[PDB]
Amino acid sequence: GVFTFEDEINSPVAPATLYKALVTDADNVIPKALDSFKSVENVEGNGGPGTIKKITFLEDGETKFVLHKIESIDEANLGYSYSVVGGAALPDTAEKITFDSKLVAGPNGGSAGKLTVKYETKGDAEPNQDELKTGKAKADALFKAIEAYLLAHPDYN
Repeated sequence: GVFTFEDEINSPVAPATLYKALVTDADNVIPKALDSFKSVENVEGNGGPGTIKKITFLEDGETKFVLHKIESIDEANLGYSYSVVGGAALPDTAEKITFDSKLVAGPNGGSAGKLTVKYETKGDAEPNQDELKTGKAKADALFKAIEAYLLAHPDYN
């Protein structure tokens, strides 16, 4: 029915700069991180907590889009909550996926925080452990894109 996985996050980029560019520059990073960024628009919400944003990207010459929702923003603790409700990032065997990532300064000299992935299933149907791994690899694919941008663009604060 519902599965919850916890993962760790590590990045050589400052946690305060990555968090701001992650939620604050999220709409600005998505287009810069996605070389083929087509366009982005908000279907509902003004960008605050619970807002719904729609992003469009070009893949395999096919126009695709993704929908993301926010449950709450916590800049003070550098942490926020978001989940996908539409787009190719929405599996049919899973009702919806929630993502809870936090950001805290660490002694490593970079950014650190805990990541929590929530996988919901229609009901009896449930993805095997391997299938769940591919689901997480999809999200990590986006983080690396944003993280690679910060490392490739040191002028970004």
